[PDB]
Amino acid sequence: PRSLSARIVAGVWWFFTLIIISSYTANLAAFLTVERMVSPIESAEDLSKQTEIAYGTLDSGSTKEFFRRSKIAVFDKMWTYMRSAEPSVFVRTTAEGVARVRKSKGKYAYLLESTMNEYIEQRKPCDTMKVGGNLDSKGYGIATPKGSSLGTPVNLAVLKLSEQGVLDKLKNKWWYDKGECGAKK
Amino acid sequence: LSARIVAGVWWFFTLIIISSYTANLAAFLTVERMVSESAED
Amino acid sequence: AEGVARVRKSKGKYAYLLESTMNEYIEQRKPCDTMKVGGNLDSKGYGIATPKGSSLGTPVNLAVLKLSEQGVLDKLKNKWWYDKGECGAKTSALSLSNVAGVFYILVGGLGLAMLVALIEFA
Amino acid sequence: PRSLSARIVAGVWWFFTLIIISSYTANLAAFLTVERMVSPIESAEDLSKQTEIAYGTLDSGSTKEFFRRSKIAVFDKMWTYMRSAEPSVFVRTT
Amino acid sequence: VVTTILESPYVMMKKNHEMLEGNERYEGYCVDLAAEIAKHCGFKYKLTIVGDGKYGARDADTKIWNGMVGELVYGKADIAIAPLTITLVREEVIDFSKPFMSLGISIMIKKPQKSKPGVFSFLDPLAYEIWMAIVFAYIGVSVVLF
Amino acid sequence: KPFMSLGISIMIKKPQKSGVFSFLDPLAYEIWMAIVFAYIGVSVVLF
Ligand SMILES: C=C(C)[C@H]1CN[C@H](C(=O)O)[C@H]1CC(=O)O
Ligand SMILES: C=C(C)[C@H]1CN[C@H](C(=O)O)[C@H]1CC(=O)O
Repeated sequence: PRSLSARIVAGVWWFFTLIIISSYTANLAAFLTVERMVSPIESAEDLSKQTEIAYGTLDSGSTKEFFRRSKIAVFDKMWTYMRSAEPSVFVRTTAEGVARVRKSKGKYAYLLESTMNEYIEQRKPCDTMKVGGNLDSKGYGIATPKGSSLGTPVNLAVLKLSEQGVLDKLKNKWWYDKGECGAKK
Repeated sequence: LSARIVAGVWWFFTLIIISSYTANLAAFLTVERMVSESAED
Repeated sequence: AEGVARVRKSKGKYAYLLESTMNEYIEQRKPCDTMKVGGNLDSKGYGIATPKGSSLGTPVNLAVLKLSEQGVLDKLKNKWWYDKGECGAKTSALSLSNVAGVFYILVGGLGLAMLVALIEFA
Repeated sequence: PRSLSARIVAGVWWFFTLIIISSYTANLAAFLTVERMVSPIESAEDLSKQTEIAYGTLDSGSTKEFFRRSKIAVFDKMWTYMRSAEPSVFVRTT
Repeated sequence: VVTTILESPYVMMKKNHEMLEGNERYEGYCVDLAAEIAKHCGFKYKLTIVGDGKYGARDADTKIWNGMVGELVYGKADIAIAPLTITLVREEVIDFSKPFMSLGISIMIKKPQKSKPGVFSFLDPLAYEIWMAIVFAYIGVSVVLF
Repeated sequence: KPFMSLGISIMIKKPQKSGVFSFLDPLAYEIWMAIVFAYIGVSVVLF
């Protein structure tokens, strides 16, 4: 027979599972449309807490010296690992490090300055990328001998070029303009 | 015959409604995945 | 403060162009309805100023670099920006509460239907 | 009627085909969402910068000279790839 | 005399560089930048690649600076325009101008391909919390109809 | 040398977004007005 209570209960439940399945279709459609993937190593703390994924820097430079002179817990732990890692985790050149990432089968992580990383991220076959924010804030500068006559003009020159936005334009010229993969069946 | 076509057209009615719901909700969650990039705007 | 207040009292009709630092600060302050959008229009920085040809210029310069390399500046920023943040500080694509409230209205239905049944046999 | 074995069979099957049709609707909606997006054009100028797909002009004519004599950021880059491309990307006829 | 180092895309050798001479056989960011700096200061310059091919570093036991900074301190070059990181150890021996480019140490990894969803990922559009709750409501309706 | 690096950015107002009501919102409260008036309006016809 037909009962009113069971009818309206069945109705509310029907509306319920309706909301449920519509939400399911919606969320799955979203997952497939955007196809966002979770970062394999997201935090910089994810490299220090695991020994499975190797990570290293150049055999010489400001980055290696940054890990050498670091008192930070994570970065100090990372340096402690990198100095004790066998086989050698350090590379001689940037191209060697990149080649080690691509030939490592994803077992090697390359710690490099954001600039070259942004450059190589724009180079074929575009299988590399930068993850997470920068570990520190530094900059490149035009060097002159101590007490040089060129120091004052180069200092004023850099600021002049920067404020008129030529540095950003030139950077776009050599990085993102000629970049193979731009703008991120 | 009367109640039959009434129930049928009503079926089509709630069908279109729930379809519109599922479609709109799909837009909602897809937009949720989506973000809000240029400063020149 | 006037710019921020104009954004908040503008009802979203006003946009405030300011340095990224202060924007990152205000993004952490109540009522917490404001945010920074897009990357920076340029790249600048703050510096310790000294009179031209001062005896104090070289040591403060090397001091700044010294503090910067040992990472004290960033810790200090986390201290005055992100440590006390009222807005900031469980992020996933799905939250039940959208599909969950129907559980509650369904319970409304179960209790009311049960109730009318009880008054039907009574 | 209320037969429990067959009932749970019908329920689990209902849920099964439910998930399936939801997946189809979702995938078709996503597909049709991707289709109408902007194709590379000035991004084909970015695609000209992608090396997976070869692209070229006639071995002689006004188009090739348009790329040779170009000072534009894009078209000159395109010429830079096409003249140095292995294998040869130029054709003799249309 | 401008000292620099071959590093992409800061300083690169042109394809035709064998038939070219002077500063016309070099190209990159630091090249255009050097041109601009030289134009603002109004001086003629000559682009030279660093001899040992290194950056500024001091050896511990010998106390001798190598690379471009070494070429600046020992008067082998008059200016260094290259992707040279401004550091304290370098600033003590030479002078750095204001940063013409801002950067930081980052992580370069290979793009991972999405792992197979399996039995627990198709569930994700309906949360585990929602599965437990939809089951609680499942047995919560079947108990009322009961 | 810069002890803090920054840049000119844009501050905009983003409203905070917040149940059964939320599941009712794509219906936009107007399903209770339209679909329910059509519900009792069909049930009265069948009546
Ligand atoms: C490319 C090299 C070896 C140089 C360039 N800048 C950094 C520097 O000035 O130390 C070094 C890279 C690094 O240290 O990772
Ligand atoms: C159709 C051909 C081969 C001619 C016609 N006009 C161009 C010309 O004046 O050379 C050529 C086409 C081209 O170069 O794309």
